[PDB]
Amino acid sequence: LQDVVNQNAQALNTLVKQLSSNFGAISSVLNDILSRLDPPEAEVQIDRL
Amino acid sequence: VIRGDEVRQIAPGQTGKIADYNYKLPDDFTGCVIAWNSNNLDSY
Repeated sequence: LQDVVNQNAQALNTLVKQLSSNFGAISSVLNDILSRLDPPEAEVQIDRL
Repeated sequence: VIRGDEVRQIAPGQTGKIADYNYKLPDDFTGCVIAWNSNNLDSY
């Protein structure tokens, strides 16, 4: 019974911690990349994310 | 009519006086751009 709780919590923690990954973008923060790149390149950067 | 200096600004996603105050092109434009020197005809 403890393993079900542990596995569900771990999967959710991994899912949330996946928002810290760049995936090749200049930055992982959408607002940060949008605030300093013009649209036709910010589009490309956002698409990878 | 445009001048050769900054003549290349007529294109999607460009910056400058022309593309920001005079004539702006959308990001998803489809169609062709044509230019040619007109010294013999146009040269305040």
